[PDB]
Amino acid sequence: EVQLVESGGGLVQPGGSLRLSCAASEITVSRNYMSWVRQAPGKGLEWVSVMFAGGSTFYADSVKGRFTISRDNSKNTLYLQMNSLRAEDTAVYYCARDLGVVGATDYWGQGTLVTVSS
Amino acid sequence: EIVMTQSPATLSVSPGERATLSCRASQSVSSDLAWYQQKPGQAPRLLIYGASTRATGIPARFSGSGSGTEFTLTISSLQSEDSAVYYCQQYNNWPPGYTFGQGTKLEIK
Amino acid sequence: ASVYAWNRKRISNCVADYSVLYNFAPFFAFKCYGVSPTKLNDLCFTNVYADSFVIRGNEVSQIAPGQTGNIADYNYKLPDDFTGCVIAWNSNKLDSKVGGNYNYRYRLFRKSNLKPFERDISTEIYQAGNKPCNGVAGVNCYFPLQSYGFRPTYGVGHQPYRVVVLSFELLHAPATVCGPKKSTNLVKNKCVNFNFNG
Repeated sequence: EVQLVESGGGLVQPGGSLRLSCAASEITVSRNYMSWVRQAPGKGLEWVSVMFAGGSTFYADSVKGRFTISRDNSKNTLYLQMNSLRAEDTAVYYCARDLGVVGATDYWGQGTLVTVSS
Repeated sequence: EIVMTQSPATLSVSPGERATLSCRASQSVSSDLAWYQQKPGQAPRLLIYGASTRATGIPARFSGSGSGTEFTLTISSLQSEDSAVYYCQQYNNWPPGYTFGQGTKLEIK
Repeated sequence: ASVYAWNRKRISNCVADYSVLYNFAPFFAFKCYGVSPTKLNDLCFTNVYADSFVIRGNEVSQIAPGQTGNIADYNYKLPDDFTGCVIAWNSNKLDSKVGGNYNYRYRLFRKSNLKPFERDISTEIYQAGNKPCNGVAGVNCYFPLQSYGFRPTYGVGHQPYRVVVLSFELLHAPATVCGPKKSTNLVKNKCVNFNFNG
């Protein structure tokens, strides 16, 4: 069924790096508006990143300059590299395909927890 | 950066009655909105977007309203499974950017 | 008209006054790169290209050399080394209706980034699977032309700004648009220095 499955979630020592990956099925990603969302335990949600269909990507300000989205078009999947995870970045990360005025984000991913040593 | 505040925080209503949920904006959000029901354990689900347009499939039992800085979601007859968290998402600035609310906890009996 | 398939005009063979340009009262923002306003008033060129259109107020920051966003990446994209200036007016009265002055449909679905000055007016259905919405419904039936819904309750950031961009070309220039200095009556019957057209 239409779905988004995620990977890369785990635990890493501060200052370290990590890479989140997002796989899809029965639907393409290369030609689909992609949006990565995340959630800290107990709080709301926040738009983290987006990659377009021409390549011009964008990131939120809170994570600007540190995270980089990429996607293996050949096998219909999305990726988000993270580094220097600090005390804030402990959160569950979601993958989303946002359309906007013609249907807001609908198909989402099971999520993936990303915590730090402390 | 429009800050959204939901209300009330919690709600426990007997089965079979109506439910009224308010979502309050801090600036002009006209009719750019959406409502997500994030049943505990997985990603949210869109119920009603824009001002009151019902997302596909979404039972007609839901109704959204409001404009400007104040919006409201209303449920006709709460069933036992309606207990979940709900969020009002605005998108008056689509070009990658979004701002969520504080969420509302709804329960039954 | 719209930012979707904007309107253009090629000025040539005239004396570019400029006395009103950037000097009329209700102008909101004017800024040029490469040329100073006064130098512009004394600069001279072969031809001019004016490209007027209407965009949403919160998107005016995207009209800039190589600037990236939505209107400047999929709708209308100006080069990176574009020398010249743009002007934008808050048409929060001239083009707006409580019913929605959305006659214009901006571009929200494009297959690939824009080349500088690439008119990409098209009527298609951006999609994911086999067919477009003519034979499919719900999934992959998207249409890039989205209305604006300009109405007065909208805040400034969402009021249709009318914008006009000037591009002076200088290749092989038998310049036909110039004339900042043309006056002073000639003194007669006295030994005088004269400067007649050079």
